[PDB]
Amino acid sequence: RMAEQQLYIHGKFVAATSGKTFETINPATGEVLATVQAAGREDVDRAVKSAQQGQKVWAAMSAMARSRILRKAVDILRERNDELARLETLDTGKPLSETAAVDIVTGADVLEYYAGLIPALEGSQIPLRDSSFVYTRREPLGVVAGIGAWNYPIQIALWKSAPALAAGNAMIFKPSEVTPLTALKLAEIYREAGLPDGVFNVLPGIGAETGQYLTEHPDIAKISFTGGVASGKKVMANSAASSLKEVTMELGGKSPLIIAEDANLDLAADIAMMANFYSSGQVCTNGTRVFVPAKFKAEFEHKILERVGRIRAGDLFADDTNFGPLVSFPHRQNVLRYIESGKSEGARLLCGGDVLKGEGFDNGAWVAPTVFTDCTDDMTIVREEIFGPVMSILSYDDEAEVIRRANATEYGLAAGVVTPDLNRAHRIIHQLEAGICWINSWGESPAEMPVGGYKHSGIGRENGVMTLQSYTQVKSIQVEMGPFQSIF
Amino acid sequence: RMAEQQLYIHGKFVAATSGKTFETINPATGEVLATVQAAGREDVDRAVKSAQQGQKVWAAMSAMARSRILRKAVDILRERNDELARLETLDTGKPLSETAAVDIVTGADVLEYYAGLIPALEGSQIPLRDSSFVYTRREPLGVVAGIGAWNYPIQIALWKSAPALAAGNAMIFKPSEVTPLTALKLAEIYREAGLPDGVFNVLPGIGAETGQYLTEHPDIAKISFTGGVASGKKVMANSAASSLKEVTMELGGKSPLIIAEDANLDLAADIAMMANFYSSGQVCTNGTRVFVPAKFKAEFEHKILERVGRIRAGDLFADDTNFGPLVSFPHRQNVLRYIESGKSEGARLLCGGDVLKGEGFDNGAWVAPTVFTDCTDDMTIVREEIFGPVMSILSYDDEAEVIRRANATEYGLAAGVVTPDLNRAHRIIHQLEAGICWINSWGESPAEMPVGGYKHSGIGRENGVMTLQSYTQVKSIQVEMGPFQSIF
Amino acid sequence: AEQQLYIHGKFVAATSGKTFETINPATGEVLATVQAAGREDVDRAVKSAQQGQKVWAAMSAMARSRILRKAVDILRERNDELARLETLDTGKPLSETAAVDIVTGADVLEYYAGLIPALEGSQIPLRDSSFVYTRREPLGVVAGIGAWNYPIQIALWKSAPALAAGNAMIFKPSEVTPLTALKLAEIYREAGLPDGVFNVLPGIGAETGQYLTEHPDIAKISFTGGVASGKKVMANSAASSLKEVTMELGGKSPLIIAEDANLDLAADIAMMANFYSSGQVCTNGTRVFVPAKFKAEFEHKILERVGRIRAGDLFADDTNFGPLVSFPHRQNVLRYIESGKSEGARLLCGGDVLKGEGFDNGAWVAPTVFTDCTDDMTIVREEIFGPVMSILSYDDEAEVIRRANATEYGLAAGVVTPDLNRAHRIIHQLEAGICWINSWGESPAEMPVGGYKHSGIGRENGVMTLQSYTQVKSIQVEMGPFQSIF
Amino acid sequence: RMAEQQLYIHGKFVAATSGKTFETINPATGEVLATVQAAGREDVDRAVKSAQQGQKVWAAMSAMARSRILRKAVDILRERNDELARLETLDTGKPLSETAAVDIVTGADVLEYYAGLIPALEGSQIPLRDSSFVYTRREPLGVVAGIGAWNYPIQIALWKSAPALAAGNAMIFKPSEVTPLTALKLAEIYREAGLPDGVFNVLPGIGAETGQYLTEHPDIAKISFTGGVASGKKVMANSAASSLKEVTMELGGKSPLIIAEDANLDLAADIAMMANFYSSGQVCTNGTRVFVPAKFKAEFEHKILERVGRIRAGDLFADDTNFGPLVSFPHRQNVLRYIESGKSEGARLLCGGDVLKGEGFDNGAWVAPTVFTDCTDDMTIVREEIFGPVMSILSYDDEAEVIRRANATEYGLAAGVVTPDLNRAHRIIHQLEAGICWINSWGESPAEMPVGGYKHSGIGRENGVMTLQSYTQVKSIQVEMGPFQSIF
Ligand SMILES: NC(=O)c1ccc[n+]([C@@H]2O[C@H](COP(=O)([O-])OP(=O)(O)OC[C@H]3O[C@@H](n4cnc5c(N)ncnc54)[C@H](OP(=O)(O)O)[C@@H]3O)[C@@H](O)[C@H]2O)c1
Ligand SMILES: NC(=O)c1ccc[n+]([C@@H]2O[C@H](COP(=O)([O-])OP(=O)(O)OC[C@H]3O[C@@H](n4cnc5c(N)ncnc54)[C@H](OP(=O)(O)O)[C@@H]3O)[C@@H](O)[C@H]2O)c1
Ligand code: NA
Ligand code: NA
Repeated sequence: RMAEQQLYIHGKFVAATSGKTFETINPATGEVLATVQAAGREDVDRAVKSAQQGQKVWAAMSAMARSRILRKAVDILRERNDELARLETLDTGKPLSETAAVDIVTGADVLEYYAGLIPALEGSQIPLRDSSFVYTRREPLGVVAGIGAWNYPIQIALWKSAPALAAGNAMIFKPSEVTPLTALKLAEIYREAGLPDGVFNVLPGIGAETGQYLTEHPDIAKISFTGGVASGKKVMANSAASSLKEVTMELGGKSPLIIAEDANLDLAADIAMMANFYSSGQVCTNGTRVFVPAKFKAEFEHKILERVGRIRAGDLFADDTNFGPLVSFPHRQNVLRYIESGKSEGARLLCGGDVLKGEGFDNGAWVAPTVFTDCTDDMTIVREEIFGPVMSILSYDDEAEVIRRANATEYGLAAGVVTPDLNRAHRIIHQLEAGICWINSWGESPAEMPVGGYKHSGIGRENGVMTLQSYTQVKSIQVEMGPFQSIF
Repeated sequence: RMAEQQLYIHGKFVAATSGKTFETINPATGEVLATVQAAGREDVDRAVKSAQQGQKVWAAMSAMARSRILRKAVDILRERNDELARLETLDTGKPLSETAAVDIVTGADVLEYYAGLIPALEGSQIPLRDSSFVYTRREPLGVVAGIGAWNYPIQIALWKSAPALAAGNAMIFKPSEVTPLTALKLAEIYREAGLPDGVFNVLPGIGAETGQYLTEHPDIAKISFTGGVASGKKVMANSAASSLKEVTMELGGKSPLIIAEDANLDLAADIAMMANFYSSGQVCTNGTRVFVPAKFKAEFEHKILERVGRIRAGDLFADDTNFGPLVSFPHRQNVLRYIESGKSEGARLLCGGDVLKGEGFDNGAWVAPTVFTDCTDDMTIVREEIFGPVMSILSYDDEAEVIRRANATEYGLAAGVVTPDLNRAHRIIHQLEAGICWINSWGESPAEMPVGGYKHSGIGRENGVMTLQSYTQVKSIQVEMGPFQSIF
Repeated sequence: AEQQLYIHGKFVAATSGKTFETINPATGEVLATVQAAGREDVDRAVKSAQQGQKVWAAMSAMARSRILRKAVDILRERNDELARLETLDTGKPLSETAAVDIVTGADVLEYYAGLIPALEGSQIPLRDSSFVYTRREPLGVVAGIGAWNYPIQIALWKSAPALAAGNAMIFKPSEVTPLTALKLAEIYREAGLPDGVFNVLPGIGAETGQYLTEHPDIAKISFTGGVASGKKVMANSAASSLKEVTMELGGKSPLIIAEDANLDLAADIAMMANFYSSGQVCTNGTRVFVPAKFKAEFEHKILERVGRIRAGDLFADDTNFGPLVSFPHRQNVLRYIESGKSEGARLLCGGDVLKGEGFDNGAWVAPTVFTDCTDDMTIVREEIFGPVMSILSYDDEAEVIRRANATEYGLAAGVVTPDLNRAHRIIHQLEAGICWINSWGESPAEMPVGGYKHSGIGRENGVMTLQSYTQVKSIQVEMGPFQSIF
Repeated sequence: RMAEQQLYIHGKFVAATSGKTFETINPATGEVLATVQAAGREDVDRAVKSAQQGQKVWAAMSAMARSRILRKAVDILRERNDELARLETLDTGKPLSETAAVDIVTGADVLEYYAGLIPALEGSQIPLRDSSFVYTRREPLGVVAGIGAWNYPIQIALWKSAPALAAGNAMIFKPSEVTPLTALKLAEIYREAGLPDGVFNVLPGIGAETGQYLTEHPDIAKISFTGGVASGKKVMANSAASSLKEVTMELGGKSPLIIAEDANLDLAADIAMMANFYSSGQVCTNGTRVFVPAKFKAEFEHKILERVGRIRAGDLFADDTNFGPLVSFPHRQNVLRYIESGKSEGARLLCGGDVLKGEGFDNGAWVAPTVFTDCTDDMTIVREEIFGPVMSILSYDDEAEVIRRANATEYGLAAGVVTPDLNRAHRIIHQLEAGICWINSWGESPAEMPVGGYKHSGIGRENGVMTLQSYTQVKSIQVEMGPFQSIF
């Protein structure tokens, strides 16, 4: 075990006053990684009062002073990339080959990006007439809250905290109870970089208690949430009933990958693989509906199976391991229920469909890489997000058909097309109802690129210049230099 | 008495299938203006299918073709200004001296503004490397819904529909049951201007039925709401619980007007009057907490009393009338309950405080212009929005005190300061927690100026370039021209 | 009667005592005698512009927007009348002038009218006690100098952003094509533009154009024309009074036909890239690079399409090819055609004046195509500004990029290919400001256009050009106590 | 005396091939600081070919890779601040109290600012119709040239090279022959930070030879020039005659300082001192026309005299020295001719008017702090930039007059007003024809704030986001996905 994990409030670790704890499990072994204290209602109020004090100090600094502090945190994150990745691997089950290459690297990339943009955050000036003009300030919201998910814990903490801090706010962050550990490390790193006390506080806890207290607190101006649709609805509802808050939500999806009639099938299979089996399928943007032309289906299926042969499950710290267990045993039970529904509805199982067995697997939350084919639009595994390593392959005949079927979903997060044809690529992409679209690739999410969902996949965006601005609020100021006229 | 008012769906009036109606009255006389049909659940669904069909036509046109149609609607609104003002006066009770100068004029100003901006709505292009780049599209949300309030019915309809339509969306608009008539005229005007059938549908009805159906419909992408906090919470809950929707809300406030120690008291009194008694106090941005230095309070009160004597209640179509009844008898009752709480909590009644009586008043929802003084921060009339003609005068001593008291509220809509001093004006305004700030004036809301609330006074903004962008959704598109690498 | 100057909302006699003649290039007859603005006329126009600019800038943004939109409405109403005049003055067929010249000029005015209210400064917080805000102020009086190939379009593309940004503009049309600019000045006044905000000074470049470039109270010059005159303008502006200068100077733009291109599509693009306005378009794709394996078939497709060109009565619905703008310009184009023959280019079609009844009296040059061209030929290196296409064989993609870029010009370029990677990959490597994929010639009001290298300075159209007609004033408000070290 | 200084081309010092040298003088002693090689026509061509090669390497890197390299150069500049400040003091005569606090600090501030903005440099995307769209790229110009002035040598070098490099260009920089030394140090620092060889080359030389060779070279795409009007005309002419190049110029001015009738005269005097005698009056933005109300003129003069009496001329490396000699003895001769013209034209000499004398001054190019009063608008010292420590005080009666007289100049660089009144401050500033305006202050030039001249004081701007964009050129790209129609 690790030492008991405490709350992080005002630049130090502190015990919760709730009397409550929870355990985070190592999904490779089933053993308790750490006992973690859960923030109660009083702890949340302490954190808000801490955040209000730190935010004022932070906002009073110059823009470049803030930039330098966030840049110092970047420098530390680069220095400690491997240490943090190992902790993320223990907490999440994702292979070290992923966490050491992606999770901290791309989280720190977004922090570095926003650090450089702070001096460029500007309001406007609007002349009305010789005797009057308007100017605007992009002011901090104040205290904002982030609620993270368990698939990319520190990356999510960085993608929410970076624009929030760069915009002059304090953020209170609640990591998922499944994966609370790296967020506490991030808090220490920020303070070491010189972040003022209270500007980034971390409250581990359960969604139903700590998360609810955050969403209900009257002095929190904005909630940013990553997770599933079901929890998103609770968060949105509670934020409205209790105290009005701006809200950002990234909620996953059922993203379609469209393989065109002129696609190279090796390229198409490589993209489909990376869109389904990275992080053991636990990625919001995964292309879990793979639409393949009927004329290519059989050959595509054989290419996918060949690549499934390249998946290497094993020791998560071994260099050649590229597939992990799922994040938790309850999550695995849910994925197995989806797989069983696929079988009972007649989807054709090409590989996988069961847990992994044997030495080194019996005690971990492993699900084999699973591919179904001959899938149809009404199947449960086609309609619902599984968030495991389960690819659904669907045949199609014509371009208008596949666009309709790709869009006939309540989800809207990502989409992609594989085609060498100029007109086909742009023409199809422009008709797809998704916020993140990839042409002849999958998964790259540059700091510069706004990402978020259409329809039930989200509200608002993350990354890009617009997200820095979305963590400010506009104040419009009219200077009236002429004589004021009253009609009374 | 007008003919029975029908729903407006797909470029024509159509009967509701709900079997339900309501009546709108003239609040100055109690006479029934019209029987109005109320949209049922099936009517809403028909309106959404109409909007989906029209939106596709509208979005496929060129940007300048859309601009020209909205400009033609501006032209018609200018020509019919006085006619529409008369109807608005009948429906709302606001004096014709206001409705003919403000309501349609500023609503049409915003439509005119956005009409010219359609061709400037652009995405971005982000170079990643020689072999890859990103571009973004600002795509229409699709079908959006607007929910109006009764204090500025046609202006609210124009401020919501103008950016929504200019961004390429269709809007379904539900006016308040208290004041449904001008929204129906607006629907006819848009069709006359060449707006494609279905792009602006109008569904009169009750909030508890028609409004809820709109917030719950799965194919509406965004709700924009103007009204009170209680109804906003209901709207937010239903919009999230049913189908995730973007949400904008303007919810009123308790805005402070700060008279500085160096202010001219004639200017201060004129601003305070215009900040409290325009539209009979039924304005979201009204400066209903008037902070006056103790050394000036008695003279300030005398100047307010002089100006209150100039308030001219009477025939709403007479040019010199500058004060009307409240919009409804239920609303006047709420204002009267607040007046009674002010008296019972020890506030000093400076003037007013009762219903108006006599010929021309007995049948209308008239309340005398009312001023309380000797107020303290804990009184109900100081803490809560009244939305009638009730000014609360508070004394203060020093600048730090007045800033703290001005900000000690859950609301955040507007604020203002009266001072000739350069440093004092900008220094105080920058510390106030409000989205709309006026220096040496009150009430002007240019089309260019984003307006909306901090804290519990709202979510999002209206007007300005940013609100056009807020009625689009960003699609990010990565073009990968290099070879894609899979780790499988 | 002589056509007069337009100063302060009325036609007024020049004080120069000087005139020139504009010719109808289809007949050689004098279309009109036009007065030429002298140095005193320029000074009068500047004082008029200074007075009108102050009125115009004091109006609200939306008031300015409405006035420019009224001018758009008048241009739409008078489209056909103005097009007939442009045809008389320029020789371009009415099928062109009535479809493009006023239509696209008015498109740009309409665009900027709607963008005026969006012209905003910025606000920068420095610290609690100080902030900066900026204003985008008008330059004041600006000058535009037009060319003869698109006279009223050029007047509108220059005046629209200048006026929308709150400036007055003094506009000098080319002496070859002065008439439509004078009609535009009347239309602006009719729309409610304040007197002096748009003045028109016909004259010669060597006199009126020089006087404008030298005047001390003109804040900016925007110039369209040739490189030779562009240097003269730049030289005179430097000697006299510091001014911002924007320039669009033509080019030798390459059209790259890829190995996977459909040759009917490529030939159609090549035709529109070379023979619209009788080849008198700055952005024309006059170096057509064709894969060697496609060359013979492409040449046949070009020969078929060139043979179908309908030269004739400029007001006839089916005419799609006109004479050149002037007889001196025709002589210059014929010298280039002769250099192509004498330097060993193979003449595929055309190469001479058109002859016979209906052509003998006009400045006609046949649509002309050379092939077997090489990069050292004069017709390949120098802008001809007539209907002269140069077809060049190439073997490899890297080769054609080198050759496309091996020019001092940089105005436009294009590629014909159905391949996603090829289209973007090639375009990103071309050194040109205006790039077309599987098309040619469309110039949306939203799209900034201008040249790399010797093809220009600055841009026209797009939001950025509205801003380029303002100057930034930065204003710091210091609310804290100022510290002096003395 | 230092070693002979070489050219800096392609990441190393290299001998000039011109066979020519020049000397830079220490203006405090008259001694030769160094012999410096002068770049010839062949040396410029070699530097251009070096720059073309390095620029391609630099532009091919990621935006953030470039950001990190420029940030490393910032880090080195901070560490070497005192070393560089001392060299600048020796070369320019400016007190170390200035060079160690302002010159490198604000030069590095601008580099740090642009380093963070590189990832935010974006093109646009414009939808035309379903079958066609436009996108733009902001491409590097290629090789650009900067020509520096002698009053702020390393700051000018940083203010030009920072946006040029951040936009992806290589820059060839020619420092003034009076002050060539710190630009050579900067070149070494860029290489140490990882700037690719050739991206920043430095060519000392004479304006008439090296500068002209740069302005004439056919493969240089843009010239950025700081200096006087006379040389700016030479640069403009030669740049046009040779090869069309974008040219940016900052050319000094005769900037007005307007003291309002309600101004505190101690504040006004302090502002006037800082606007005239910093860097011994050798500042482009100096407020050398000080407009004072007639009723306050005598008292203002008495306040200026006391403050002039506190000026501490002496050892330039002593902490309490705040006034230095002029940059050169030829420049002093020109300033003394202006002073004599003031005397002969009837201006009243309030103080100074001569060189400083005595031990420690006889060998330096010192001019006493000089104030003229009773000045008139036709006087030479009022109309022409002196670039020495010479203040002209002009009386005025009313606001409309002083605005007219402030604007009655061919120059337009800066301006300021001193007033506590809100309306007066904004009203006056909005009417002044200058690009840089200060209210109740003088001299601060934040990296965020675009700076440059109206009228004869310059073309284009420096600093601010816009200057980064001005070092790119726009490429517009239309994608036509529909069938192209030819009319032939
Ligand atoms: N970029 C383009 O779209 C464009 C347009 C036309 C021509 N060109 C090229 O230019 C070549 C020469 O044609 P051109 O000589 O008729 O055109 P040009 O001289 O470049 O005409 C451009 C404009 O500059 C004016 N101008 C001439 N000398 C001037 C001076 N010293 N100061 C100020 N303004 C001056 C001209 O006045 P006047 O015409 O009254 O003398 C005209 O208004 C053509 O063969 C073609 O290659 C390019
Ligand atoms: N705007 C400012 O901040 C500033 C700065 C300094 C001076 N000035 C003004 O300029 C006046 C004259 O001083 P100055 O003559 O020493 O300054 P200057 O000539 O304007 O110096 C500016 C720069 O231009 C270079 N230069 C000169 N002639 C050139 C040419 N033909 N082509 C290219 N580059 C050329 C100079 O090189 P060399 O020095 O090697 O000859 C120097 O690097 C001063 O009295 C003052 O009013 C203004
Ligand atoms: Na865990
Ligand atoms: Na003519």
